[PDB]
Amino acid sequence: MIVLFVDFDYFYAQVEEVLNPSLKGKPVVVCVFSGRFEDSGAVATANYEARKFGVKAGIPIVEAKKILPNAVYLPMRKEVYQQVSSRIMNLLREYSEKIEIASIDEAYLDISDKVRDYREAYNLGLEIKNKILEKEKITVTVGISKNKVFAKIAADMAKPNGIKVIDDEEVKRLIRELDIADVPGIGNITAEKLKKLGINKLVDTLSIEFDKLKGMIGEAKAKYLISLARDEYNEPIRTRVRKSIGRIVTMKRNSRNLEEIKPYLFRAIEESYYKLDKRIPKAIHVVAVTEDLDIVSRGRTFPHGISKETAYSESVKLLQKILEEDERKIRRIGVRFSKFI
DNA sequence: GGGGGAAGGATTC
DNA sequence: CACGGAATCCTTCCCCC
Ligand SMILES: Nc1nc2c(ncn2[C@H]2C[C@H](O)[C@@H](COP(=O)(O)OP(=O)(O)OP(=O)(O)O)O2)c(=O)[nH]1
Ligand SMILES: [Ca+2]
Ligand SMILES: [Ca+2]
Ligand SMILES: [Ca+2]
Repeated sequence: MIVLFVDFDYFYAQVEEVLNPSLKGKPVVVCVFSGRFEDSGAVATANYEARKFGVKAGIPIVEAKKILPNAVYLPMRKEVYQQVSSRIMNLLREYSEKIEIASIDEAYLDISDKVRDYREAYNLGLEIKNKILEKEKITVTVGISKNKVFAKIAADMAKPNGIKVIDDEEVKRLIRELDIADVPGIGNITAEKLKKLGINKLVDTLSIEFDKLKGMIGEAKAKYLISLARDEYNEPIRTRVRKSIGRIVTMKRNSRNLEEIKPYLFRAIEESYYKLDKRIPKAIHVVAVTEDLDIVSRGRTFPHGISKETAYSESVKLLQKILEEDERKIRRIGVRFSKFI
């Protein structure tokens, strides 16, 4: 099977440039301001001219200002990036019908019935890249291989604005050279666990007894690594469906006062419903980020849909259940709706 | 012994 | 000093055949 993976370069920042080309060349950082003070918040992402100095997704906006005081700092405009993404995805949907939109800027295309041998795939790659650069003026990186995982790894090795192919032979070389940490799905928590098992390469997962790999990282992940090691990973590409909609917000100050948190929670609910489109959820979860960046949630499933009146009422009850079972102060509050009809 | 929810936590991207 | 949207997986409790 031949899988082509696409991943837009420094997406949010690159969109901000396209919309104001006068930004190209200068350091661009897209921020999410929490409003706890002037520049409280984090970096959603930044362009290469900024990333080369350490400014990247996840760090505090303040840290970023210490490093690049003169960089251009723009507030994150999610709705806009979302549309630019949709237009591109619609464009990809014309090079293949079997498409899986993994994230706001990732997509896997199954082009097995559109080509043969990696030569035409590469060409189909430059075709897509050129097309996207023409109609939306966005640069993307392409990855091509036998399955979704290897297609993604390929892209990573080819960024930025690149394209690469990992053939059935190149793959065999990766199973022994690739750090188990650079495999998708293996974050820091899992990378260290596999380290204590003497698993530094994908192939090394074949040495341990399955029963103790499972004991360390769970069955799912275990069978996952083993499959990629035996070159037996072959997950189908397919339309993924939104199964959850929600909204979280940060409060000016950490609180425990129910009447103090409510207005925030109610704002989360109001946006969540507008976002719901016209979907009827039967489950609702209240999510709170406590004072020490720890997450705690409480929810309920109903035998019928949830009107907005019911969401309001139940959310307050669920928040109360949280303050009563956790002594910590609340920093962030939000709601999540699921189990749509 | 075991299926399927539901709930709350844990990780990853 | 650190935001957010959402998917998947895990352990536990449960009701009960
Ligand atoms: N709000 C928020 N957005 C994030 C975060 N991490 C990534 N994103 C955004 C950044 C991009 O706009 C989009 C895709 O992220 P990627 O990991 O693919 O990196 P990016 O697109 O920045 O460029 P790259 O792949 O490194 O060339 O998702 C995050 O921590 N918070
Ligand atoms: Ca990207
Ligand atoms: Ca991406
Ligand atoms: Ca990693």
